[PDB]
Amino acid sequence: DANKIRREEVLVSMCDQRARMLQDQFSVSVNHVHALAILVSTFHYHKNPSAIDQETFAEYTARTAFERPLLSGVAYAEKVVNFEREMFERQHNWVIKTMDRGEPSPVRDEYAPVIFSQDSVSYLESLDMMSGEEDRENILRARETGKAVLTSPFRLLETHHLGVVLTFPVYKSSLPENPTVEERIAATAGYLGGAFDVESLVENLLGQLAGNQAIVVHVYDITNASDPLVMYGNQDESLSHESKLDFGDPFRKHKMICRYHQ
Amino acid sequence: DDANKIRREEVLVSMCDQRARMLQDQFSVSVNHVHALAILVSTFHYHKNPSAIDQETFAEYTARTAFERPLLSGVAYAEKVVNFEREMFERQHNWVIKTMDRGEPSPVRDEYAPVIFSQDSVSYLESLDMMSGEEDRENILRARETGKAVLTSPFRLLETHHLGVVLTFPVYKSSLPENPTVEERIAATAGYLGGAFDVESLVENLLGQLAGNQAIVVHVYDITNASDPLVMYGNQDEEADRSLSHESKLDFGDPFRKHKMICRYHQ
Ligand SMILES: c1coc(CNc2ncnc3nc[nH]c23)c1
Ligand SMILES: c1coc(CNc2ncnc3nc[nH]c23)c1
Repeated sequence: DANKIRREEVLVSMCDQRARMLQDQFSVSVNHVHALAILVSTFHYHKNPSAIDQETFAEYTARTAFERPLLSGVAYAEKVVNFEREMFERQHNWVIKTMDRGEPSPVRDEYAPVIFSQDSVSYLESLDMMSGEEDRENILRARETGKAVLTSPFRLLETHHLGVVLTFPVYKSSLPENPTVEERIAATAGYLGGAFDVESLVENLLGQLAGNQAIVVHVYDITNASDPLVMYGNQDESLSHESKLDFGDPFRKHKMICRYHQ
Repeated sequence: DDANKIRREEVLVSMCDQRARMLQDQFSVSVNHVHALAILVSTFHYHKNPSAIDQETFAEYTARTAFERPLLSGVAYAEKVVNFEREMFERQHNWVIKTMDRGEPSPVRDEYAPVIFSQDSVSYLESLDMMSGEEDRENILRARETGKAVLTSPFRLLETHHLGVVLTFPVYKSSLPENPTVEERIAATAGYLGGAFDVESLVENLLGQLAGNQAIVVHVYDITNASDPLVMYGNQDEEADRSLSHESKLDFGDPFRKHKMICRYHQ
């Protein structure tokens, strides 16, 4: 009887600690990605001529990789509307490519080609981030809301690891104060994004912890309560505990669930 | 009764430990973002040809990112200038290196650390030799010799006279060897990225928003020297409960310094 009580208390403690650790690391990453969005705005748009380039972005992001613990890499995609495509591709000496096959993009109203990338995600360069549905939806919500947004869990490029993408908007100085959504769209310069590689880096975070073999941990995206999506853990459908997670995007909801094996 | 007294201590422990965690975490976040600024100056001012950082750019970026550094009133970048170079440096900048105590032209020194970039919140630092204050000077030396973020003892900051501490990071030239000796670090020093932890104002602001703040008295001490504890935050001597206290752990990240928090009831 006393033993059941102690067992419950240990589960709550273990689960709550893991949830705090994960929320905190996510939070630190989001904050540092916000700083990068501000850096691109200040150095690429506010300065004339631009005082940021791929070499500099690669260096800075490499040297600050420690500031973004759950992220496999960061990249900056620029907003390009179709009338500007020819000039853009001539300036960059490359063609805007599709994410799925790396083929030259068919005509679209607009694109979000990656122009700067951390070398860890170098394969993103020139890819149109609107040619992937999760990234596209993220890009639109980022620019319309003015804030960091997260995707549902999905399998990331190259590694195929299950993760979530974080996108921040970057705006031109023409953005009015207290802007409408329409004003936000018009003033959009691009999108600073990062991949939370949950499958690998959350596993590295949690798997090293004492007691890991005694409990089963899942993280769910419960944005749609009738359709919970696994973000971390196995696909399995008594004694559990739900620990709170808040990853900072009001559009999404998450939770951690822990159980004992036996 | 004896039940209520046990619970009274339990609440003090919880309140004090939570406040200590908050202080430690917020300082850690600030230190990490100062580290990123040091890397920014290295990458964008030194490595990039030409430099992308002038005073206007530094002021803008630091203002827009001030939320990243919650326990800091301002940040600035001081460049290492040896005396051989002083006249050249002053001619290029069209200003003279000044002392921090009176803003007067600096006397001849072997070297200087004049502020060349500043967040507007600490704009009065521009052109001041940060080696002309003892706390800042010792911090600069330990920063460059160790390669890590360092903290001063508590002292009254320039202009505000608020009781605080200074955080200083070294910035090195690309000539810094792998696995450098201290002598190599000194030779490769470019300058120093510093930030003012205005403990008196900003820790009061942090604590005063918390529920139960009126019930508790919070002090923070620098206990680097056991026999000479130094007040970092708090009063005396205040109307405080002498019968019960709690000590909460604090670690601000510099192994050269030690700190602790003590809470008591107002009662
Ligand atoms: C700009 C907008 O969104 C991004 C990051 N998206 C992203 N990064 C890394 N791997 C990915 N795989 C799919 N989408 C990915 C950069
Ligand atoms: C470079 C080296 O150290 C600094 C920060 N020092 C500092 N900042 C703001 N107020 C001060 N008052 C004394 N020292 C101060 C900048």
